[PDB]
Amino acid sequence: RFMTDPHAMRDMAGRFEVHAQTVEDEARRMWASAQLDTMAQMNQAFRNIVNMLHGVRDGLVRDANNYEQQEQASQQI
Amino acid sequence: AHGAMIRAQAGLLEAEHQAIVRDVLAAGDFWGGAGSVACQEFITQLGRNFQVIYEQAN
Repeated sequence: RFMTDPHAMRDMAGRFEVHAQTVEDEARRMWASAQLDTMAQMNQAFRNIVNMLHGVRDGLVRDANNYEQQEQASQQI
Repeated sequence: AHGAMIRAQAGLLEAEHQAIVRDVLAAGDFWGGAGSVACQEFITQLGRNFQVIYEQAN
């Protein structure tokens, strides 16, 4: 299962990190093409998106760690 | 032509959106299933933000 697979979980984190990176890049270009409250709304939507993608990334990494932790906490000895 | 750029960058952003939904579906178990209300809310909130950007670009 996916959530019992530290390696798959850490791979997917990768993919989500790449999406964050892509969307950060497209935001900077897009903000540039935009040359003040409409600007705020866009800036905000962009950040919201990048944060969600950071969450999944941090969540998957945390979970991959914690699963490895559950395993070693019940073998040591 | 500065309008063309913005529209294009938007199409580009919309492709990203779609690529992310395909990955959220592939990582559906993270939210306790791809069909879980946790997953669908994530998606719904994702669309709300892309919609904002899309709108103001068009």
